[PDB]
Amino acid sequence: VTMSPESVVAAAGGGNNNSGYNEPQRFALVVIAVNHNVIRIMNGSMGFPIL
Amino acid sequence: KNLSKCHQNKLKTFARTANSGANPFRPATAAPQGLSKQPVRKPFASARNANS
Repeated sequence: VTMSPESVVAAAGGGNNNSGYNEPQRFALVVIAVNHNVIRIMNGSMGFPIL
Repeated sequence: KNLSKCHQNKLKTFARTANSGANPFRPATAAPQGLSKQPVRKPFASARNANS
């Protein structure tokens, strides 16, 4: 990921009143993945054949 | 045809529930009770008799 000049200037301070970036800013990258799975029901109890 | 990067054979595992929790169990063994001779045995006191 390549960031933006607005982000790099918001990370530094120097903002005036009611500007949002009046204080140094910290950022956290988060990634999530939605995937498939298989659930087998047998003999009344559940289990994961592939886990 | 093929690729210049071998795909390693990752380990394959599966999860078995086996034993259940507590819902479809109850005691499931009727009410088995009863005990053998208790450690503190009670002595047999002498049996006295009372008459006029």
